[PDB]
Amino acid sequence: HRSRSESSIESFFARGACVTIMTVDNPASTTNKDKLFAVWKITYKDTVQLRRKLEFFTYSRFDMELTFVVTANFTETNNGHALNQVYQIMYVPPGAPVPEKWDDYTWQTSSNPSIFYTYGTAPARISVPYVGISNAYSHFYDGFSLNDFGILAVRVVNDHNPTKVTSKIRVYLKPKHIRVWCPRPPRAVAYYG
Amino acid sequence: HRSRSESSIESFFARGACVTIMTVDNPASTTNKDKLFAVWKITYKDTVQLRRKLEFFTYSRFDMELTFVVTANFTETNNGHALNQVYQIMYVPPGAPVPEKWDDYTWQTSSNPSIFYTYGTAPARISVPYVGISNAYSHFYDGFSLNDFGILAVRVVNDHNPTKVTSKIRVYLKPKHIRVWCPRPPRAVAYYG
Amino acid sequence: VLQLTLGNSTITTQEAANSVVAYGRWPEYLRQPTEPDVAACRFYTLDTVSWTKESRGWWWKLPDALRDMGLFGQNMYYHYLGRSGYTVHVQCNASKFHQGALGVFAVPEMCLAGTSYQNANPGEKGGTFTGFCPVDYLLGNGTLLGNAFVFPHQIINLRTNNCATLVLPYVNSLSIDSMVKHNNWGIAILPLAPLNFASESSPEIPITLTIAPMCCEFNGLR
Amino acid sequence: VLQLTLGNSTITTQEAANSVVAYGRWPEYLRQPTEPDVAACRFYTLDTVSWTKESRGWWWKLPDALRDMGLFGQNMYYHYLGRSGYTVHVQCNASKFHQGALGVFAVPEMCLAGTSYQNANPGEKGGTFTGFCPVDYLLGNGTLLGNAFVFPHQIINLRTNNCATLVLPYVNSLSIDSMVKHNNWGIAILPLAPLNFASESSPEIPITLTIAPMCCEFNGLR
Amino acid sequence: VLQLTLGNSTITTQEAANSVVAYGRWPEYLRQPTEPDVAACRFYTLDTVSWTKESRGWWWKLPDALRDMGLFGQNMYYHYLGRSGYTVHVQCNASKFHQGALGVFAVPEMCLAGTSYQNANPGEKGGTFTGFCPVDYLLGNGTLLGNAFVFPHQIINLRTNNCATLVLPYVNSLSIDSMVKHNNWGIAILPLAPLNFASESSPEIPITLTIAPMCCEFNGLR
Amino acid sequence: KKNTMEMYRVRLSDKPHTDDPILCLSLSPASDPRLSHTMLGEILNYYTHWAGSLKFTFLFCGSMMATGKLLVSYAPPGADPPKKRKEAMLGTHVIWDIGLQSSCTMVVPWISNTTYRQTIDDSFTEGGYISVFYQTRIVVPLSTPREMDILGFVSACNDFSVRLLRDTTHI
Repeated sequence: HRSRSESSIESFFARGACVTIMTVDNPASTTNKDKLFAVWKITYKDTVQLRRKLEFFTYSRFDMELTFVVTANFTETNNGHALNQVYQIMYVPPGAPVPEKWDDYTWQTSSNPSIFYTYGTAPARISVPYVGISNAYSHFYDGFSLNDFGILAVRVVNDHNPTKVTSKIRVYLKPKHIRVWCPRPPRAVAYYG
Repeated sequence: HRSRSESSIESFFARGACVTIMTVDNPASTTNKDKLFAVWKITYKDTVQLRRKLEFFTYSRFDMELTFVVTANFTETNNGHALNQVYQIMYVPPGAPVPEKWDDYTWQTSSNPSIFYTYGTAPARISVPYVGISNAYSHFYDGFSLNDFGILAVRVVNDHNPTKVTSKIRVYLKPKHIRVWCPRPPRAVAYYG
Repeated sequence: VLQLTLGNSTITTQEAANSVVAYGRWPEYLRQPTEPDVAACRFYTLDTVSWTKESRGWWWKLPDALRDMGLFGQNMYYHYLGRSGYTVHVQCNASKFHQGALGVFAVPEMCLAGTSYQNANPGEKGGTFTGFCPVDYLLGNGTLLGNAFVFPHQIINLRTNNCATLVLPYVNSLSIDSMVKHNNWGIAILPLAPLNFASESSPEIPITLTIAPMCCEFNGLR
Repeated sequence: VLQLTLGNSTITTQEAANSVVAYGRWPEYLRQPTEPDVAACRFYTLDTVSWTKESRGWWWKLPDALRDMGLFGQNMYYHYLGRSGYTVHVQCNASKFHQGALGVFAVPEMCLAGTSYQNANPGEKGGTFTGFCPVDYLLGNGTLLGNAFVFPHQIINLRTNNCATLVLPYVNSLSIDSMVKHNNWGIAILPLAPLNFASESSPEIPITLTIAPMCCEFNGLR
Repeated sequence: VLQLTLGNSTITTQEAANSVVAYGRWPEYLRQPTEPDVAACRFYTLDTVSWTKESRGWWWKLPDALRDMGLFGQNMYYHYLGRSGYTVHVQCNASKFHQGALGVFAVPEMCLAGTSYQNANPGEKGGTFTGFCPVDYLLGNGTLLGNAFVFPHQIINLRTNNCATLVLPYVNSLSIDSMVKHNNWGIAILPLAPLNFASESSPEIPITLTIAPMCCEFNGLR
Repeated sequence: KKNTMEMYRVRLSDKPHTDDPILCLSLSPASDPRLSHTMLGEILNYYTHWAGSLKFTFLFCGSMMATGKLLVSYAPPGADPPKKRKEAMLGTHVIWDIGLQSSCTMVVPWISNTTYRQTIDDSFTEGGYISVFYQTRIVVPLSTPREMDILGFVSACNDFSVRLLRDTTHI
């Protein structure tokens, strides 16, 4: 058993993994639809690698070190110039109300922590702790009335912009301090798409 | 023997040396070919200085402190403007599958470590450790069925760009903690081109 | 022949040698609720099932099996929260001339799939796999069955031992929970090697489950 | 006159004074496999070669030379992995009136070049350099031959000593390896100063290699 | 169930209770030759034979049986002289409903008769008696078979024990001898009571010989 | 048989007794399709390198009355697999008497030049060949079904380890 570490649960799970690509737009007054802000309920059940790894086991606890990689681009060739934008990356915790408009009350709310990421700087980062009501995240639950990790909402803070600027935000979830319980037969790659 | 250090194996080998110039393009929707991403199997067998130095000896171990110097430029005179790009510099370890498309599954894979280098910042850097299956890299191997250090893949993360932006990435390999074994007659500079 | 007893119940075990404790943790009370260990902790022997050649498997949920079962079933309705470990004796009494094997798999959170409560909760009669009815070699979820042997389990190979015993601790995300809603454990008995027997012998051997709820404790009684 | 012995073999050495150990490391067992030091560790004397005036050099690989050589050759086929050091006595017995010199170079990983297995592996007869056949003063790879004296080596200068001895330890990236595939060592004998002799003397002196595999150990026998 | 081992071989014995040592002398090395007790001393299990109702008997010579058997067969060809004791396990695995008996007779100098080498030496397949083929109740030489029980022997009576074990020391006029020429021992298995079985049971039970050469030692290797 | 219950059972009839083995399982634990899908193989599909030993276990799921002998051979790396019972016997083997012990374990050992082995080799079968032959055809009493089934299990031993994670799961 030569230093079995590499297959330890930490080494196994704790890896940066893109879980979503959230696209937002600049509040240009031309015809911009409700794409002015993006919303995404934190969930592993869309990414297959992390899902398949977690579903080896029945229960789990883990902190969550989300990292945000924002990249923008002018939409049309009317580039000209446009000042460095700022992005509000709000992490709506569990059970809290999610935004609905660009400038809903939720964006100013004290509760919801928020990053103000300036473009062209180092990637933003928060560390959500274990936000479970249970003492462990249940991946399989034979019972009656899924777990909540929160929502991530993203918008451009700037307002009166002449040129449209699309921007994609890659969320890089790295589960941290994982503990897991009750191994299981791994589901097959076949049935995830 | 006045402080023979300067000819020690560390002092001899451990020097920054450009091993490749990888060229990538911006994902402009005009006619951009599969140059959208660049791939390069890490290998000293192309650079002559480092090759000739290593082939003094038969076997070796060394960590590898790659450094990346990215430099871009607008292709045509339709410059106008374009926002600061971000580059994904993925280091595919040995035995892992190499990317084939711009957005292959490999780019999101947890295994492959990846840098997200923003333009106009300090040069990116990783330190690959010794990734040999053997207990030493063999430069000459009289035997039947070359060693693997990995692949470096590079792409621009931005998507809807109006202007094309070429970009070259200089990889500056600096072998670190070198140990070598079994000296040999040095090959002549003559037969490398 | 070890004759076991729990109050007003008694069982005839061969001997408790091949007894598997799931996850090496014996059932324990919580280290706050009442503990009706008076008479609810007894052997509830379910209605036997007949293993023919064509059988694909059987399954029960726990404690949904013991829902109409006397005091435990009562406790588990008139209290709001409860937790219970179990001792599942699967006795499968056959002659020396029958042959086959059974994999007895205790499954945490055995969410099956072919959805509704009455459908996912067969009670005391249990359900059966099929080649609704989940897929046998999947346990509903698209699993390869060999991998199933990660679960706390035991083989009943008719040539050798003819009975298994699984001691299940309380497995749940929570310290205590509503039993009427949520089945912690799940038992699946699948025939690994199919039944076969000599020419005019008994053509369907029986299988009997005996479930002693260990270390049960409930709160709060309405 | 030192008469050396290894089981069912015996050798007549002048005396083991001018004996070069390669890289100052004596062959050692690994500090897990079997060690057939019983009878495989003996002197295997290859078929002598004739050094005429026109000779450019000779070469053998190790252990490809000792592939058809009895127990070592057997061990080295029916096991999967092995490792072996060697003792190469190059005796070159000539009169007092012949003159010349031989550079005997033990070469780690002696990849030669003018490519295929049968071609890179001559066996017991060995191969020969040429001015395929690799270039003598290159050893195939485009080397200047003087530089060759970095290799573990010994000169056989006929005026003085007429025999060399090279004690080779196991050199490889791995601790143990398949011998059928991969030749760790390589011996090249090149005439530094060409042969010459008095008028009607013996016009071609012989050269004889005696290879004792030291500290050999193999795994796993099929 | 005693699981015996000799290097790269393993055997599943019931238990070594009914084990007959021939002439009360355990195999011993000679109180001068080499002793390859390294790997030649292992279990060589011959090709099973089917005992039908009509069978009259079987026989093997020793060490002619173990002539193509790996290292012992090698040793016994490339050396000139050798001697070896043996351990012959005759396992005869049948159900509880077969009946019969086998006399297993180890015979010194078992010169049979109905003459030539290939004829008197069947190798690993063995030969068979008949009512050429020697006479069963004679063992070729005009013997009454009951008297055969002077030989070192053991009965395999299917109702009771289903396997015999014979530990044979080296019996010969000489201290050591050529094994390629001269078979010291001889094994004859004759069915004393004929096979019979219930109506539609297995109509031919198998018999398996496992021969461990004990205390073998050889001289001189060519 | 695949993707059913039947793909795990090896049937032992008393049909014409041929020397070719009951089964021969190559131990390329991730490359061999059979061992690829075991939990061992599942975890090894997540790693570039591995080392250590593998315990196999064969379980007889036939009649309590049945008797006979199966020879469980293990050819080491490089060795082409045995084709006949004798070849297998001369190598490493275990004679397994069905009557006496109803299961049979065998810990294949660790043998490799490198400290580890790749899980996607150069398309080159090496190492294991776990063969199972009949030494004796199976004996059964009265009207007992001559067709039995044996199951096969596999697990990494304690010494086993992996390294250099390699996620490949994708859509």
